[PDB]
This record gives sequence, structure tokens and C-alpha cells, in this order.
Amino acid sequence: EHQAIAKMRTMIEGFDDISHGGLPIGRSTLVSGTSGTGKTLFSIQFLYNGIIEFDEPGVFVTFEETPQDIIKNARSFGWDLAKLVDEGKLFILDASPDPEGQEVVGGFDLSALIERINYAIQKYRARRVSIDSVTSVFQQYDASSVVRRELFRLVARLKQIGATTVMTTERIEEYGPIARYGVEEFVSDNVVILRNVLEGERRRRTLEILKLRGTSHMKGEYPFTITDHGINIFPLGAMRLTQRSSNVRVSSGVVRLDEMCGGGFFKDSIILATGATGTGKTLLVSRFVENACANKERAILFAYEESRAQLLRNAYSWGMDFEEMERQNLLKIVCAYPESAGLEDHLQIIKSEINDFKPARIAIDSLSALARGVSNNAFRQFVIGVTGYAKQEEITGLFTNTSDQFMGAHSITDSHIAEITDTIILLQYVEIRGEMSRAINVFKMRGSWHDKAIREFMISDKGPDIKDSFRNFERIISGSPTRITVDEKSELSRIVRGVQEKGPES
Amino acid sequence: PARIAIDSLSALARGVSNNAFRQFVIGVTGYAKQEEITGLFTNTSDQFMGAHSITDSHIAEITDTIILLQYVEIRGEMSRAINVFKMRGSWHDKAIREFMISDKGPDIKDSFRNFERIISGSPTRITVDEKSELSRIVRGVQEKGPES
Amino acid sequence: KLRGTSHMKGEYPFTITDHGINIFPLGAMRLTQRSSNVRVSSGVVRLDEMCGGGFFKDSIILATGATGTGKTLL
Amino acid sequence: RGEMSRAINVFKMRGSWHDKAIREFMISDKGPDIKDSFRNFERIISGSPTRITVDEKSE
Ligand SMILES: Nc1ncnc2c1ncn2[C@@H]1O[C@H](COP(=O)(O)OP(=O)(O)OP(=O)(O)O)[C@@H](O)[C@H]1O
Ligand SMILES: Nc1ncnc2c1ncn2[C@@H]1O[C@H](COP(=O)(O)OP(=O)(O)OP(=O)(O)O)[C@@H](O)[C@H]1O
Ligand SMILES: Nc1ncnc2c1ncn2[C@@H]1O[C@H](COP(=O)(O)OP(=O)(O)OP(=O)(O)O)[C@@H](O)[C@H]1O
Ligand SMILES: [Mg+2]
Ligand SMILES: [Mg+2]
Ligand SMILES: [Mg+2]
Ligand SMILES: [Mg+2]
Ligand SMILES: [Mg+2]
Ligand SMILES: [Mg+2]
Repeated sequence: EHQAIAKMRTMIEGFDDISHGGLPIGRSTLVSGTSGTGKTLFSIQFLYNGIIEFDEPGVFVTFEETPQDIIKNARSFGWDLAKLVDEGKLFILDASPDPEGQEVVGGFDLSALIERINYAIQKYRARRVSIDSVTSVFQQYDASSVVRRELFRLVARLKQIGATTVMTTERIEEYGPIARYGVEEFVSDNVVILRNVLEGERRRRTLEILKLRGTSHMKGEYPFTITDHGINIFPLGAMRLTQRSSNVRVSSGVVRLDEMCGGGFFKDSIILATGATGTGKTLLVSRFVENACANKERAILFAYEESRAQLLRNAYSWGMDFEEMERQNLLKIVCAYPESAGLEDHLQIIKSEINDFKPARIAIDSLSALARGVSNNAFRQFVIGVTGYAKQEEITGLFTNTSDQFMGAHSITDSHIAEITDTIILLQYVEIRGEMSRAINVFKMRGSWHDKAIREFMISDKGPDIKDSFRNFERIISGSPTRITVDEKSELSRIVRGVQEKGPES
Repeated sequence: PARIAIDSLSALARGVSNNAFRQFVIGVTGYAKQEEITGLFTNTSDQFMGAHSITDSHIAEITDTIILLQYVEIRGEMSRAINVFKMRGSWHDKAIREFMISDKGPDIKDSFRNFERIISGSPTRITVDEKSELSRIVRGVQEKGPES
Repeated sequence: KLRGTSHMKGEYPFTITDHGINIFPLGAMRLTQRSSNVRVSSGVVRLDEMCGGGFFKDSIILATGATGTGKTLL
Repeated sequence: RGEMSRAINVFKMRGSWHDKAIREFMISDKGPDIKDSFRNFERIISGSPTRITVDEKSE
């Protein structure tokens, strides 16, 4: 690896990518952020992993939290630190103040702490260190001048010592000054900023690497989530464009359609269903999950519009028994509101559900549902998200988008995703003689030939019936077409008088 | 209640942010869907005739079935029209029916079948020789049959 | 923050009434809405015919239209 | 016909029945004088009408 600084892996989902390999050995990273941002966890996880994966003991210096609690809380993610503190793989160093204390102690004890830590490290043979909340210490009676010289001592000696330290820091505003005394930012080799931006009452946490003296790293903010497994990051930009492509084809669940698509959809591909409300996207999706089951392959449906109940109701009335799909262990419906958490979260649930079920097909009914409230950029970023996972995992995907203006919409995107999509499916209304008929259309397929016809279609208990095209109509797309006839009566089956039978006999 | 109705959620959307509104909706929608309550909602499209969208803030999505009304300017007159736009679990009529309004209520008559561009409020009457083709004078190929 | 555990993240609108603080986790509520093929009239016969028998009971029907077309009526 | 003529219409009344046609009308020193609807025109609403001049049923 071409970098000039030897880094050490945190084993934290996404960090070592963002930090181009992890924290530089022998230096110190200032991970700081507001309140409830992830700070201590990040440090805890940092020590942990170095212990559960490299057998590198580590010293943890707590300043405000109690040595008991640090163990109490760590269990939340399933970590028995007590067991590690026991096996001497993790020494916790308690420097918390006292409930019956005096007043005055943050300088010579700083000369003492260095010596203290030097003992732990020397005794436990530690290779990693985490000082949590240094801030609280100066928080006795100090200003920027005593902070730059005092930290520095620590860091520096720690560096000589040869320990790869991590320091936490608090900071009032989310975007203003990195740290409190606005000084910790320059004494450190590396600075990591955790944020919990508000915006629209929801909450988006992000992690960012302002600086790594000596190497390069991923720039700007990257969204991470805190699960029962700790921090988890999405380098939604370190997502290289190197997924596999196969001319393989699969069923849509509608046979006349498969024709319209040069012989069925492509396996490695992104399918986009767009149409005004009530046209039938939802449907095509169903017949898509269904068929993936009628072929003994797994697939998941993530509904953000209708319930797991109602999704089954309309599915049966359309034929296809979803009840069984569930039992046969072939189809799984997720179902959830977009307002039940910001994108970063959703994007993960979806991934989650794709690793615990390994589907070979996946449907997301109404991406434009998730676009509720969210700023395009944030949506477009999430769209590249899902899309990007399903593309490097041989997991055909059918996204549904509902257009905000029926009849007369000049773009089947509204959010402008029509470039991420490999193949688009188009549904829309057609006012034909006072009636609201639907018609489908295959707008684009990257590798196939597909049918250029705008065939009309009708729905029955049976499904999407693909009929013929309005050859005798101008201004189709317009919603309310114009009738111009050169024929119509032309053959096809002229012969007048008695042509039919009735129900008795034929 | 066994049924619930809110006249003009568009009456609430006054002032308030879109997001708040959209949220409010889920806020009354889901509570109705779980509580076994059949609910009907009222929305006033800001522009009469031409309306390329049926709601405003884009609520349609959190809806099972749509019943819409839209004036149709016919022969110098402002008349009504209703149409079940979409129904998720049912069949429902595709045709756009006109309707009167008197002392007994609504009488959904026929759809303007001899018209074009109805969704636009101002249609294009197009009878000019109805479906009987230019063969209304049956050519005269029918001058063989009657003799003496 | 609730060190040690999880929790719902974001703001939630609560109302201080005559029954103390009331919060509405508008996101919490799940998408597990029971359903049935049960239909119900509207008050307009023909209308029910255009729907397919009537609006289902467990449903959300939206009556949209310009001002004056008769949503109130319906 | 190249002229800016008027029109009046009771768009909606909540109790009554009110007239459904768009009646033209002119202004004189005697005040408004409502007239007859443009029965034979199209796109009245838009403002820029279009006469149908439908050739009857063409006999
Ligand atoms: N299992 C878990 N699943 C989801 N979230 C969790 C879990 N455990 C803890 N959290 C969340 O992690 C956060 C805890 O933050 P942490 O104690 O690690 O340090 P901090 O917020 O950076 O600093 P401070 O000591 O000032 O709180 C809380 O906001 C909490 O909601
Ligand atoms: N049993 C049925 N028989 C005949 N037509 C049906 C039946 N169920 C639904 N339909 C038709 O299909 C439409 C329902 O649309 P669908 O459920 O496929 O999803 P959508 O239009 O993509 O999205 P959304 O319904 O959320 O707006 C109705 O508008 C209706 O015309
Ligand atoms: N007794 C009646 N006879 C004939 N027409 C009536 C009668 N009452 C009301 N109307 C008509 O019905 C319409 C009244 O609208 P309605 O009360 O149904 O509510 P809306 O159209 O949904 O909303 P809004 O009243 O604010 O426009 C009027 O436009 C009018 O033409
Ligand atoms: Mg905090
Ligand atoms: Mg902490
Ligand atoms: Mg749907
Ligand atoms: Mg919808
Ligand atoms: Mg009104
Ligand atoms: Mg009203």
C-alpha cells in the first residue's frame, strides 16, 4: 500500500475505508462531536476490536463515566468487557473526580496521569489507548492557553511511549468550532468529527475525517448508524463502479411483457416502474416477487405505502397467494413508513434484510415514497445507495416511482433518477372516449431490444392484460389523445352479419 | 365511530409546512386504518379545470381509493363530472361520468363519449359524422334486392 | 442520549392537555393495518357500482375536486 | 370576433341552484345587462373561444 504512514485497523464497519486503512500507529486521533454523537462508543469499539481481533491489550482512561458503567453499557452491543478486564486484555483507568471532592487538580495530576498511563501500558503491554472526555478536566477553571500546552504534553509523551491513542472531545455547536477551546484541533495528528445534524425534526449522524496528517483519506461527511452491533458507516462514495454484468434474463411475472423486453428482464439490472397514481406499478411489483417465488428463489418486498395485510389482500384478488409465499420461505415482505426514521437508517434496514435473507430479487415499492420531505441530494444519495448494493450482488431490483402529476407529466423521474436506472417501465392514463384506460410502455433497456409499442393494458382478477397499441391516435402521451383515422375498419376480421355465438353453443 | 370524515384537509394545509401536513395525514390516516374506521377525506384542488394533479402536497399515495370531481365546460355551461380514479382492491368504473345536483342529491348520468380532452375542463365536441362512417348513404351497392 | 441503550431519535410532537403530557410517536406506529374484503355503501348507489360494490371498510377514500364540484355533498 | 366582450357566472352557491351557463353581458349607463350564453362556442373559460360552426349533421 502506497501511503507513507503505517495505519492500524479499527475493524469498524466503514472507518478503515474512509480513513484509507485506519488510525496511524504511534499517533493520536481527536474524535470529537456534540452530545450523544457516538464518541465513547467509537473509542470503546476501538479498544475492543484491537482486543478481539489482534490480541492487542489496551488502556481505557475514563474521566466522567464510572469504570463500572463503561462495562455496564458496553453490554448493550454484546461486549463482556468485564471478561476482558479480567483476562487482563483491557485495563480501565479511573480518573473520574469524586462525589466528595475538594477543588484544584488538573496540572500536576496531568504530570501524574502520564506516569499513571505509562504504568498501565507498560504493565498490560498495551498498543491502543482511549482517553475519554479530556475536556471535563480543563472544565475546572482553564482557558485556551493552558489547554494547548497541557494536552500537548499528554499526546507527545503518549507518542514517545508509542501508543496509538484516541481522544474524545465535546463541542456545543454541530457545524461551528471542532472542539470547545478550539485548540485540540491543531495539537492532534488526526481529527475525526461526529455530528448529529437535525433537519426536519429527524436526526442524521455522520462521521468525517477533517485531517490525517501524512496520508490521504475520504473527504467530507459520511452517514453512520449505531446498532446493536456498534457504529456502522456507509462510504457511499467509496462504492466503486465495478459490479458484474450478465446477459442472463429473468421473468417479470407477465409474459407478454417479457416479450416487450427482448426476452425477459436482465438479472444484473435496475428496473424502474413509473406512472401516475393508480396505474398499477404496485401490481407489476407483486407479479415480480411472485414469479421469483414460483421459480424457487428468494426475494424481499419493502413496502412504504401499504400494509403487510392489505398488500396480501390486493395480491390475492390479483391471484397470486402471498400467504403461501411467506410460509414456503421464498418471499418476505418488510413494510414500513418512511417517516419512521431518516434515510441513513432505512438504507441499512434494507441491507440488513438482504443479508439475513440473501434474496436473488428485491422490490422497493415507491422510492418516490422515501423522497417525502427529504432534499433531492439526500434522496439521490440514498437511491444510489440501495441501487448500488443490489448492483454488485447479482440482485435484480424493481423500484417503483409514482409521478406527482397524472396525464401531462413531462418527466418520469421527478427526482431525476432516470440515469441510475438500467431499464424503465412506463404506466400511464389515456382518456379514451370519456374513459380512463391505462397503457404500458418499455421506454428503455440498456442491453436489450424491447418493444417500442405503447400497448394499452387492462386489469382483472387475473392480472395485467397486455392488449394492442393506439396506432390510430396522435398526442398519446398527452393524456387525452386525438382521433385521426386512415382506417380502423381495415380487415383484421371484417365479415359482417352474424359473427358471434353467445353462451349457449359455438 | 364506524366511519369518519374530514372536510378539507386542504383546509388544514393552510399556512402550515408541507412536511407537517404530510405528517398530520399519516397522523390521521394510520389511526383510521388500524381502528377499523372507514374514512373519507376532502381536498379542494387549488385550480378549477386543468388541474394536473389531484391533491396538492401529494397525499394521493397514502390513499386506497380516489373519487374525483371536475367541471366540464359544455355548450357555454359549467357542469360537473365524477370518476373513480383508482381503487386498490376493487374493480371500479373506468368511465368519466357527468352528474346533476338538485334536491335529491347526485345523479351520475353518462360519460361524454362523443368528446375529446375532457380531463382539461374544456373539451372538443367531436360528433361530425358519428360511428356510422361515410356510409350513411350506404353507397348504393344496395340497389340489388327489390325487383318487380 | 440514553447511554447504554437505544431509543427513538428525533423530535416528537406532544400535547399538554387535561390528562398530562401526551406524545405521538408518529414514526413508531407500525404498518400492520389489518384488512378485509368487506365493503360499505357511500350514500350514492350508482357510485357504489362504479367502485365495484362499495368502498372497503378498512380503507382511505379521497374525494378531490375543484372548488364547488361537490366534495362536501359527497 | 376581435373584441373584448364580458361574461358573468355564478361559479358556486352552497344552498341554492344557481345558473350553470356562462352568460355574456355588457355595461351601459343603465348598469349591467346580462345576455345569452355562447352556446355555440368552445374553450370559453380559457377566454379565447373557438366557434364550432358544426356543419349540422351534414344533412
Ligand atoms: N444498542 C444500541 N443501539 C442503538 N443505539 C445505541 C445503542 N447503545 C447506545 N446507543 C446510542 O449511543 C449513544 C451513546 O453515546 P456515547 O455514550 O457512546 O458517547 P457520546 O454521546 O459520544 O458522549 P457523552 O459521554 O457526552 O454522552 C446514545 O445516543 C444512544 O442512543
Ligand atoms: N381486482 C381488481 N380487478 C380489476 N382491477 C383492479 C383490481 N385491483 C386493482 N385494480 C386496478 O389497479 C389499480 C391499482 O393500482 P396498483 O395497486 O397496481 O398500484 P399503483 O397504481 O402503482 O400505485 P397506488 O395504487 O399506490 O397508487 C386500480 O386503480 C384499478 O383500476
Ligand atoms: N339545492 C341545491 N340544488 C342544486 N345545486 C346545489 C344545491 N346545493 C348545492 N348545490 C351545488 O353544489 C355545490 C356546493 O358544493 P359542496 O357544498 O358540495 O362542497 P364542495 O364543492 O366540496 O366545496 P365548496 O362548497 O367549498 O366549494 C355548489 O357549487 C352548487 O352548484
Ligand atoms: Mg454526549
Ligand atoms: Mg461518551
Ligand atoms: Mg402502491
Ligand atoms: Mg398510490
Ligand atoms: Mg370548496
Ligand atoms: Mg366545502
